[PDB]
Amino acid sequence: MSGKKVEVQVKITCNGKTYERTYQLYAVRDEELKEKLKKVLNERMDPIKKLGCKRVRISIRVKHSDAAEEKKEAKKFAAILNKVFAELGYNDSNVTWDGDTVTVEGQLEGVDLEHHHHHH
Repeated sequence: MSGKKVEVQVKITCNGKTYERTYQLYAVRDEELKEKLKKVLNERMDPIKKLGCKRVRISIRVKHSDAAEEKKEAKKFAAILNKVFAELGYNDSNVTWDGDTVTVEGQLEGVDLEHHHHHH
């Protein structure tokens, strides 16, 4: 049945206030883990959309199943998170990878309603 378990720590800062929690994601398919990541990301963004934060920074740390596995597993999971980011509306220029941790930055249309529209 189901595959390996990953622990995902999501840390988001808005208005100088940090919301952080570590989650256990146990899935059978890669696709199941992806939608689980989406649910966790939405969960951390739920009170943050109510705040309408002009800009937020999210750092996500992933637990690797073993030490030797880390290099291949980081790249393997990296595809999983990058696909989730692209499925949620985050750009490649908004995602920065550093080892076992990926930091994604973004803005909400709450306080700042002046969305950057393409030049006409």
